[PDB]
Amino acid sequence: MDIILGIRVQDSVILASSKAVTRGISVLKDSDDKTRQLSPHTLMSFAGEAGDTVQFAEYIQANIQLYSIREDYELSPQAVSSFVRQELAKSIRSRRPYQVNVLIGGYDKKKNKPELYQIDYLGTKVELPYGAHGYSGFYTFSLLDHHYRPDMTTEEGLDLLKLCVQELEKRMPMDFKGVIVKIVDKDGIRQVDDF
Amino acid sequence: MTDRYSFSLTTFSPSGKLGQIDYALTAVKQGVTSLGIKATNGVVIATEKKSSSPLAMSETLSKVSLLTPDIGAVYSGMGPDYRVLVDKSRKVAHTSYKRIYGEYPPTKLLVSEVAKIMQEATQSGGVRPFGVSLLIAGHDEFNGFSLYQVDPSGSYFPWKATAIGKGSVAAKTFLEKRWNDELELEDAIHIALLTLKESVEGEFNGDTIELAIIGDENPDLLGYTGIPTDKGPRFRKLTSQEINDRLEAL
Amino acid sequence: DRGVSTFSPEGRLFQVEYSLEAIKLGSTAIGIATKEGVVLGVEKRATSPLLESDSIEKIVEIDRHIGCAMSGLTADARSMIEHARTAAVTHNLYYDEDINVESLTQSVCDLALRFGELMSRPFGVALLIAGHDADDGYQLFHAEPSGTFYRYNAKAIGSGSEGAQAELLNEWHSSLTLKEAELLVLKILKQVMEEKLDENNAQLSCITKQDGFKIYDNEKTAELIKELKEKEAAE
Amino acid sequence: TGYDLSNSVFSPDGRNFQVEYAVKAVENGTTSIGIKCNDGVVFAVEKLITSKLLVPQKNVKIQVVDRHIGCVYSGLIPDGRHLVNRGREEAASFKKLYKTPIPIPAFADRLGQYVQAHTLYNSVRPFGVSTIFGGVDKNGAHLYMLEPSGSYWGYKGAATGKGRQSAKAELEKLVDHHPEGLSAREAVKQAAKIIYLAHEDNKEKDFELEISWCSLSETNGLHKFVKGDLLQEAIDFAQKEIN
Amino acid sequence: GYDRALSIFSPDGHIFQVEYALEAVKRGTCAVGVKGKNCVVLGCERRSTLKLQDTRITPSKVSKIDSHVVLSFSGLNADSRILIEKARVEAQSHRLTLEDPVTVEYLTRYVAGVQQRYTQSGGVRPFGVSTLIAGFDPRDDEPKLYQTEPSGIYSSWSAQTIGRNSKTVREFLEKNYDRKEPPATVEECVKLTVRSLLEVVQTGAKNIEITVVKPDSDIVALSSEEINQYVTQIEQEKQE
Amino acid sequence: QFNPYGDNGGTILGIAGEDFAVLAGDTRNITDYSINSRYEPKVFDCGDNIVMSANGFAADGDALVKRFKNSVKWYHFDHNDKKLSINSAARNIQHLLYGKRFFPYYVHTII
Amino acid sequence: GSRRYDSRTTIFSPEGRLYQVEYALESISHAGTAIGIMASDGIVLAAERKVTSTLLEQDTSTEKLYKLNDKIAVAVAGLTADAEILINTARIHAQNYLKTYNEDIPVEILVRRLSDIKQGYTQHGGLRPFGVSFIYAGYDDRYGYQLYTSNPSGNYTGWKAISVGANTSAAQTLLQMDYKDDMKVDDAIELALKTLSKTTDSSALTYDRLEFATIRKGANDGEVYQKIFKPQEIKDILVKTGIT
Amino acid sequence: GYDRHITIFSPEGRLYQVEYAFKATNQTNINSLAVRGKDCTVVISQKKVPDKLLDPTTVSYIFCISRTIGMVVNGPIPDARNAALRAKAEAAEFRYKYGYDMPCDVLAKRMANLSQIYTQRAYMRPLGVILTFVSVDEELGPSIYKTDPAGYYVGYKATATGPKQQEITTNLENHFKKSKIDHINEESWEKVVEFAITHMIDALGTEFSKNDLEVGVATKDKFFTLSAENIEERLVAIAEQ
Amino acid sequence: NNYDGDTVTFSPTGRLFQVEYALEAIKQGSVTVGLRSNTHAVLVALKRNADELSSYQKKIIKCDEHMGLSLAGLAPDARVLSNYLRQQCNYSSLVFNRKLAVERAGHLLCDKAQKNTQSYGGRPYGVGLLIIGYDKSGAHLLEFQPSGNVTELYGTAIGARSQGAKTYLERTLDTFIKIDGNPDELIKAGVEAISQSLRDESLTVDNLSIAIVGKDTPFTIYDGEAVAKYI
Ligand SMILES: [Cl-]
Repeated sequence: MDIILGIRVQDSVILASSKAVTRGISVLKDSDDKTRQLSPHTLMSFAGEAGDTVQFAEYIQANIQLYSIREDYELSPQAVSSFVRQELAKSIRSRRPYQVNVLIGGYDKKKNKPELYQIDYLGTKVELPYGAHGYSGFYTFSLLDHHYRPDMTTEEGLDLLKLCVQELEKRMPMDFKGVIVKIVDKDGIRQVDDF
Repeated sequence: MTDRYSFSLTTFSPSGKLGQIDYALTAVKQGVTSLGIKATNGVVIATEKKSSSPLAMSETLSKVSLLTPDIGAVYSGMGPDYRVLVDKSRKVAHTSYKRIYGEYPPTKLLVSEVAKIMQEATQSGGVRPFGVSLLIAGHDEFNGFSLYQVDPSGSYFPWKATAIGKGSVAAKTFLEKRWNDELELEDAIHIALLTLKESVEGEFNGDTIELAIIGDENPDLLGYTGIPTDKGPRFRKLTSQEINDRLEAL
Repeated sequence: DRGVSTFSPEGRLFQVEYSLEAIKLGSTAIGIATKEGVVLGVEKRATSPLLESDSIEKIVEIDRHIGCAMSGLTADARSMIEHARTAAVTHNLYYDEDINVESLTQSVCDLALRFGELMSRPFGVALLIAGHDADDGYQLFHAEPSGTFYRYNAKAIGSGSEGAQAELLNEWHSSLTLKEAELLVLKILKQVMEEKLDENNAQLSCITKQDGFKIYDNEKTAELIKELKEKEAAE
Repeated sequence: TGYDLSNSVFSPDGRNFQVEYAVKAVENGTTSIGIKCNDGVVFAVEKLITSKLLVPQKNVKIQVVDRHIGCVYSGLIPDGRHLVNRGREEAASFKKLYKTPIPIPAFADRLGQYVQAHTLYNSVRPFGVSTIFGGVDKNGAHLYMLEPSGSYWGYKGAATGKGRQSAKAELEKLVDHHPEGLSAREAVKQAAKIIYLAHEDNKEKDFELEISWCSLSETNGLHKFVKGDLLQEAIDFAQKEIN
Repeated sequence: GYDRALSIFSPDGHIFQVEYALEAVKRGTCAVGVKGKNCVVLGCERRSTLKLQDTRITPSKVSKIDSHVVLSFSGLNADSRILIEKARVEAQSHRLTLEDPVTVEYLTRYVAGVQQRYTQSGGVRPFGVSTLIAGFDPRDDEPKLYQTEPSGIYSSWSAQTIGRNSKTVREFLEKNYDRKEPPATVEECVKLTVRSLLEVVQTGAKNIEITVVKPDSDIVALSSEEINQYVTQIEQEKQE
Repeated sequence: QFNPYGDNGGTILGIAGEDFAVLAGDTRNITDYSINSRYEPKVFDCGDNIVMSANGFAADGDALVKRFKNSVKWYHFDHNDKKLSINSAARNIQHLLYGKRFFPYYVHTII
Repeated sequence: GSRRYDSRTTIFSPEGRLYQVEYALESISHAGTAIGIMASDGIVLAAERKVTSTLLEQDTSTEKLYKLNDKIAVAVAGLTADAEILINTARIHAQNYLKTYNEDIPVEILVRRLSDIKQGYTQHGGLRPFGVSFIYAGYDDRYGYQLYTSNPSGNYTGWKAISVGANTSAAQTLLQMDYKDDMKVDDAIELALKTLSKTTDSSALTYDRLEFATIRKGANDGEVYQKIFKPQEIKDILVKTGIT
Repeated sequence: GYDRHITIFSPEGRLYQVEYAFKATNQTNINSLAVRGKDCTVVISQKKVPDKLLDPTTVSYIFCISRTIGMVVNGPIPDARNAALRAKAEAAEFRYKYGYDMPCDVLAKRMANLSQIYTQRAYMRPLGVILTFVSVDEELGPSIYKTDPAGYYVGYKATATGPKQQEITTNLENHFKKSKIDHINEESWEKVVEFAITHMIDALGTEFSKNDLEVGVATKDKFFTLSAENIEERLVAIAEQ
Repeated sequence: NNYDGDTVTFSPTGRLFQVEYALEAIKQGSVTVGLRSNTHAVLVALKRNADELSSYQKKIIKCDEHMGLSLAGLAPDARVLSNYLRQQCNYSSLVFNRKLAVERAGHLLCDKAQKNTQSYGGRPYGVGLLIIGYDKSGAHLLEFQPSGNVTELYGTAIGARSQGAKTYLERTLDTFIKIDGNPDELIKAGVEAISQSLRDESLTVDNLSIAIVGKDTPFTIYDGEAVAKYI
């Protein structure tokens, strides 16, 4: 785990997530996909404690998929984010809390608007034009404060994202083995293979 | 051992009747008459004190009960069932309202909680329904004065005036002739005493009649001074002497 | 009404006796034990021709060395098989060995009387449990909803049981080959079945020390049916 | 009707027929007695010898609770054992909390409340035994008899079983002839006589006698069985009186 | 807790509560399943004593358990929701642990197991429901159709019907369905299904529902006009 | 604070031949610098030609041997007097030990 | 034991019917009629109070029509006490959904869960079913205006217009006659009142024996308003359509 | 007709099990009586010991519930003792919880509430007993409060219970018509006991020896029963007047 | 009649019919015999088959090294009760390092059977047991009935036609009680005892079941060719 980013532009939400899985002094894997599709127009990235992350992600995924089958309908990104927040808000006072931080990128088909939600392990939810978890934010937020505009295209967003990854590859202590980038828009979720 | 009666003892018959509820209403019919009348500035509830023996002290048996400082209750039917309902009703006014909001519940909601308790005795395992109909009079800031009837089924209805029990049919007709929307509290007490005399057979005085009002705040009955917002209970039980004073100008 | 665990005046449990009647309505199942193996065979009995007969599963594996056939309310057998499989695998986990056929049967029979006012009624299905172990060799057991089990050299259960059992009394000897036993199950099934016996409405299986428990293909059984018809015509 | 089919149901008389039916099971059982004496109590019981194959002295029916209380009963023997098992639990918890061994009246109510509880619900059956029991405590000797309903009283002498009326008559004579009191050793002899006299109501099978006693002087306040020379002496006394 | 053993054996060896649950199925609206060479079709009757219905919002007779499996039923409507809900939950749980959607046989085996449990558990009555479960196993093109009933028994069918007058439509299917050559196309399979319902239904208006399931999570429900074209075509060939 | 474990010392040794096997152990039992016993055996015949020793904390050692001896008894009861093979005994003892994974038997066991 | 006194409320008849459910429906058929009519621009809920007394307090009264949330209401037919148990459960369920998803609960989801509770009382627990039938009237942004009904069996269905309680057979025929799809709210108000006026067991339909409610988008722009009619407002609407 | 076997309503709104429990009350064939003095409350009851083999000292239907409260029972002894043990436990708990001695009327209400539950809950039968509680309450003074299987309870100027209760009741009524007061205007409890026995003799029409009666007396801060010789002393005093 | 629906109901004459019906299941069971001397205690049991293709239902069960029983009636109920005895014998060994007295074994079975006759929902056990053992007071023989009644005897028999063996043992009492230090002769007496309960069938090699426990003999069961000596 470690690096997860998110940018909301005019017509889409873009999520970038690091590929490394490190345990001790060894990088065990350099192609890890730190994301789960919750519904056709909703994607969740995650970072935190080993085991906890995937277990929580897949548990949420199962619940949203169950809802989709029951009602023959897709929950709004706002609705999914509120469900996820409440699960984490329950968790934080459990015997063993989930130590997982998530970003939820979705396209609301009823509003025709992209939406990005940042939620930490405590259950702290905020809607943002751009978001990050962990130490990544300490570099990317100020960068995006400067270069981000609300009316950008998906291509402009990807260039803005390249600028973030470059900065992290220059100033971060650890080798996070690049990022997997995914786009969420009116047509659903797709992966950029060459980043 | 253990309660093996986990199943309903009240069930639907082919005709659609709920037998035990009907039979409970029959027990209420046998019960002694009680009534309630709503005035513009108060509410009166009354009943006959049927003594079991002249050696019995009928003051020790209270048919009219305070539930909250602004709410009172009276009944027709089975006394023991009423007594435990009053205990439960007083407690639920605290647990499910006062301990949450720091004030007493309005009449309609307390009534609603009592109704719930009676409904559950109609559906839960190994129990019979309550054999009583209640009349609950009360006041609260945003609804003013009100009067409610609660039946064994758990149903409740608001009334301008009504009667329940032995001679309810005749008493309700008497109240229809006398009730108007301009009745002052004293006029309602007068009509309550007139209506009750019809159903009472033996002695008719302050020792055989039990009567209480929901009216003005009583600062003298509060027990303390120093808080301007606390002005005293609106529930007051009329004394044996106070009843006899009104029986002369009858 | 009356208690579920009530005794009759003759000293029998009503519900157990009534479940035995349900088993008599069930489809026939036959088992024969030899020194070369144990054979299990059943009547499928499809209720309609549109029903795909190969989805009728009345012979079932418990472990590699133990198999099972059923007769009666077959839906009741699912949890019995589930328990049997768990019992067999659990014993292997705890003791690093195969569990004895008799011990398995006893474990299944312990479920039987766990009903009353535990489940609400006895099982409405009888089981034929066949297997092999190193101590007592090839074995066949009949497990009832009474909680009782008998070891058998041969045994039939279901609607055609009493007629088939009388036939098994005459035909069985201590020197039967596996092939001889296979033909004998087919022969006796064909005798008690309503519809004409073929590879689609009857199923064979066996358990041997060497190859374990195997359900036969429809192609393999069809040839044994043909071999049986030819041998009866040959004298 | 149908009022007698379920335990804890009142009949129109105000009776619990199921308890009265349990009493019939008690009346069917063998005779047992209790005699209160100067400084203690004596218990005796009739043991029917069904066959030569019964090992003599080896099917003991009288039971001890704690170290100072003795219990005997008539009716369904297993029901009596269940009651004693509870008695032993009750006596153990009393001694645990309060140190002193349970007083006899205290012990009597413990059994009484427990038996009474088995008349309160339809999901349990009443006890099929009347139990005679007692011992010695700080206030002297006490003898009690408890019935299926839960009813118990203190007794000068007590009897139950098939020969209860015969035994009761014989007991009443002792109370009249000895107003000052009966000694422990005398009561043992009398107990033997009364069991032999009460055996006339059960005389097909011959029987085996079993006696026990608690006495402040003779057994130091503890429950003991009567055996050997003292038993044979009590048997001979009884044999001489029937002839 | 309520403990009563409601499903028990009778002297003749029958469990009447299970058998009476089958009568509730016999009262329910007819349902039929027919599987072709490359598809399964589920047809359902809807009674017409109910006009002024709102068909947009009224619960549909065929339910998706997952994107690749469907379930139709005959019997008590309220009872069926409980089975459908449990099936939908097990579908998601299987995907979570095995990392593969359920096979139609497995999903059927689960639903049948639930039904069986309600026949020997204290304090409960059996489900007054028989189900038709159809679909395609993951990465498989062989059509699957299964049937369950209150007792708990389940089995595979080339074609099958349940509900009121099901014995009439089963008769039709038994002579009109060739095992050697199942309906080669979607059109052929839908037609044979509509034909079989027309033996029992009444008018081919808003009385028949048809749902077609094809491989790889390809499920669609036909509209009134689409079904009405099958009804119109069949009647014109009949007048001969 | 109460410490539920102790160390009773001693040592044990097992060797296997072609048609035999030995299991040896000293008979000394200790706590700290004191001798509790000069002869307190800790190698036991458990039946079915299985010998066993659980060395370390004697209270746990005795408890384990006691439970395994009892396991052999119930194996006979439940499986028609079948002899418990050494390999089966080993697997059974694993489950006895791991059953207390989060409050272990403080012993080194040899059979 | 206690087996003797068990009615066995959750069993089948030899014909495959649930005794208690059937008998509960028989009870409901004597309750005051309640009607729901769904128009293109709103929904009407109309209900007849059970034989009134002149000394009943009419304004501070609620018997038939209850508010579940700001977008959903129900008309009741059966035991009022039973209905209030279920209404409070429904109210809580609506708030649970809002707390979880930050969106008002879709009407069908609420109706399904309430109906699922009724179903449970017919399959397990040995208790009597709830003697209640509901008409649900509500709005959400998926299906817009919706009418549903549920009964003691736990079965629910959707409707354009429907009646529950007494004289449903006669009421349904009259609604089936005069209802059309392009209908407006004010027309539906008239149809609801006219139907009750003809099916009533009383001599004449008056303001004091009715409860009335509308769910319109007749607020200001793209939002829904619930109007539980006051006594005087029912008196006026009864004059405006010329029934009195 | 299973509505007569458990505590559910009959078509006419009655509870037959409760009514039959009232009939069990008289199964012992014993009559009880209670009266109030200025300083005391006296209760008396008949004592019938038929069997010669019984220890007469152990035969009693009067119970010391607490130091201040006494209770006499009309009904079978098993149910009587059941009620007594519960009353003792309830009075003890009250004192521990609330820091003062349980009043006679409050204990009566509590036992009445318990009885009420048995009339509503099916698995529990009513106790076939009528409980008369007596004390000298520190607030209300001399007190008599009585409970029955229906769960009914009320205070009394005086009371009587048993098969021949009506005779005793009217006898007492006629005395209080004459005296014009609520109690026995007497200083000592000894004479209030004498009044109680005298008026029981007149109403029942029988004479009593020392072993035919049982007496309980409540004064301020203690309730106690009388011995055979205490009663004999009391019987002698009546005879010499 | 009206009073046999469950065990919680007494009849008007004070009988428990469900307990009596359980007793009836024992009478239908195959005969088994028990007898003892001062040194040894012996069980002999006639086993029953379903037909000639089936096995013979085992009647004897070992409880400890010094104790065991034989059964007649519902076999699963004997399994439950023997399993309870195995645990109680075992508890005594582990906790008190004490072999459970045969008498206490009887008291424990009595109290377990009794609880099933006083509560709603349950049923009585439908099996009778003959328990033999050798403890600190020598050899013992017990008879268990599911009414709860347990009885210590020199010899006895239960099952169908058990009256024949019970009479024989009553005659032979003085002889077989003094067969001390001779196992084979005590068995011979038990085999002759069970022979008085046979009709049309005789004792064969896969029909007879014998068990013995004593001073220098653990509880051991003999079947098959090991009982050929005694035919
Ligand atoms: Cl209380």
